[PDB]
Amino acid sequence: SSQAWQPGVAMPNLYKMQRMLLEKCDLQNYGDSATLPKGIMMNVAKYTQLCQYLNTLTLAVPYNMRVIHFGAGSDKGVAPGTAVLRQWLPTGTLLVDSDLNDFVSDADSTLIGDCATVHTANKWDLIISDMYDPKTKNVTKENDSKEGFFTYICGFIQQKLALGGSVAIKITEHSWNADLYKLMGHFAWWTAFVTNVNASSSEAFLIGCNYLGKPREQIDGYVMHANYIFWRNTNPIQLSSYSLFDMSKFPLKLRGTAVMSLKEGQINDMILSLLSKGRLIIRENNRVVISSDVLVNNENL
Amino acid sequence: AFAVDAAKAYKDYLASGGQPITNCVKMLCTHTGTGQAITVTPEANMDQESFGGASCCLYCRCHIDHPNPKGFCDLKGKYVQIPTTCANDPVGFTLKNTVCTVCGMWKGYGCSCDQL
Ligand SMILES: CC(C)C[C@H](N)C(=O)N1C[C@@H](O)C[C@@](C)(O)[C@H](n2cnc3c2c(=O)n(C)c(=O)n3C)C1
Ligand SMILES: C[S@@+](CC[C@H](N)C(=O)[O-])C[C@H]1O[C@@H](n2cnc3c(N)ncnc32)[C@H](O)[C@@H]1O
Ligand SMILES: [Cl-]
Ligand SMILES: [Zn+2]
Ligand SMILES: [Zn+2]
Repeated sequence: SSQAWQPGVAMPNLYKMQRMLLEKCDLQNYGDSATLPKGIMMNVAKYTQLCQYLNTLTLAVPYNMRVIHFGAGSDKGVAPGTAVLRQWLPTGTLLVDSDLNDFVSDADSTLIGDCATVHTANKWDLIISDMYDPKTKNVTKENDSKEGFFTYICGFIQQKLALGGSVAIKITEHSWNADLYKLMGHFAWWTAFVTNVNASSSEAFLIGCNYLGKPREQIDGYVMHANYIFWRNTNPIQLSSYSLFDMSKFPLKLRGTAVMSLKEGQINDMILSLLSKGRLIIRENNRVVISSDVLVNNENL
Repeated sequence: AFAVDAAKAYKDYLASGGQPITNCVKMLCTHTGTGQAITVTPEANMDQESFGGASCCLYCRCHIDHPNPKGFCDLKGKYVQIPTTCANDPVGFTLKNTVCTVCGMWKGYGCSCDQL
């Protein structure tokens, strides 16, 4: 009932426990649109409801937090989601974004190119991805687990996400990956979150909350995407823009979460408990350095 | 002694009847903020809209050098408050107007240092 006054709807746990088979996604309100406040872009609204939803989780929020945002360019050459993330994150939060095509951003640093050209040696406290190739929307061919940028994203998490860090990765019915679902079980908690403003879309954000570096539970990613579609197909979500009008509690609470540098041996059950509760980040606190690989070629003959 | 003057070009295009730059990124906010011109988080008051700063910067948006000799952008990574009556052309507004160094309001759209 009251879902319309939420920022959105998370996949209920009972649907996560099922063992459904993959069906085509058929949403009754497909095509319908939410009524946005005057002059507000869909992507600002969408990122705002996502951040409102994240305010209800146990995100680690250290001093000198580090956030990286993939797929942040739009078809208009600006970065609306990045602007929302920066409004949300505490002032001074290091924010890096990237996209395949050139765009103008409020991020502290921006890297243009395929995400695989992106390297950093630093770990990150929060990874956000809106990468999406709309060609993977073909309803005339089987809906298989997809690779491409999702393969980079799986590796970036295992390699570059600090312990206790969190992620939100955009998926759709056809833009999805089985290993990323599997990786969700390497966090203390996970969900698929549908924003109320885009509830007519099969989009969701796969949210992993407080990364533990290891499987906590075993997830078959093929089965779970089927469970997600099953949830969507049987639980129509009413399009709502209601949460966008109340911004008074929007800023991410600066928790001063502690940062420690530890080895794989020093990760005991006490540590893991604190990770799981959003009270600990494990990574170095060195300087942040990023780079973009550049292919060099001379076409003159 | 040649450099392109982008500010004049935009001003002249607007006077020729040109359509203002679009897709400035309007933020959701409380509209109970301080009203100051350029801030680290949206600070729109009741008669203002807040925008992502980069998207309202002529130099950012045109892929050209900033007038600063260091090239630093005063808008990128911040939020600019535009009077609601001028929000159809935020880039125009930021170009033409100047922020009070003292109180932090737009001269002529908030600043009252010059009173009493
Ligand atoms: C006119 C409006 C835009 C839609 C309106 N509801 C409708 O008329 N439809 C006609 C139906 O017979 C075919 C069906 C089931 O495919 C449509 N549909 C439902 N959910 C969908 C789709 C879809 O087409 N695609 C590509 C998706 O991704 N999703 C998630 C709905
Ligand atoms: C749904 S949009 C992103 C809109 C953006 N976040 C905003 O706030 O408006 C899709 C984006 O994902 C990017 N993308 C798709 N595949 C990519 C890849 N392999 N590497 C980097 N970016 C990719 C596209 O360039 C494209 O702009
Ligand atoms: Cl332009
Ligand atoms: Zn600029
Ligand atoms: Zn003044």
